[PDB]
Amino acid sequence: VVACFRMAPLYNLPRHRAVNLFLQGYEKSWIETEEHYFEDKLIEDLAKPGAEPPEEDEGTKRVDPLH
Amino acid sequence: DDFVAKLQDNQRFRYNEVMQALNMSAALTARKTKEFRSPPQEQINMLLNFKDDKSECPCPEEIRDQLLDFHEDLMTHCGIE
Repeated sequence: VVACFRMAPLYNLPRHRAVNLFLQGYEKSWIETEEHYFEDKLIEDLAKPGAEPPEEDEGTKRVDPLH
Repeated sequence: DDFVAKLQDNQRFRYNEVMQALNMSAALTARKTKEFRSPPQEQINMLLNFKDDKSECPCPEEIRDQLLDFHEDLMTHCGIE
């Protein structure tokens, strides 16, 4: 009961240990949960043939970056 | 560094408040001290729930806003928005 009551509150922990614990907790809780949607735009940009007629290929049409 | 220093000081103050206020209610004291009895990883994960609007973490508004500013500064640096 003494260990639970007075041991392992993070205000008693040294600064660096609590900083490391905060780093791990911040990672899991915030950075992993942070969600942004880019796949449609990325695939559209990759699928776009970039200035193929302006570019002098004088041959078969070049495969797009997605291809 | 400073975020954890402020969080530790606030948890010190809250523990002092609980040690002052346990005498009104002994049963509610267990619910108050669950945080302090939890393992430190659980304590930090509990204190870091002020994302979203669930907002059950025992964190003050100013300490909350410090990270709710640093996080968007970090997203701006990373190019998210």
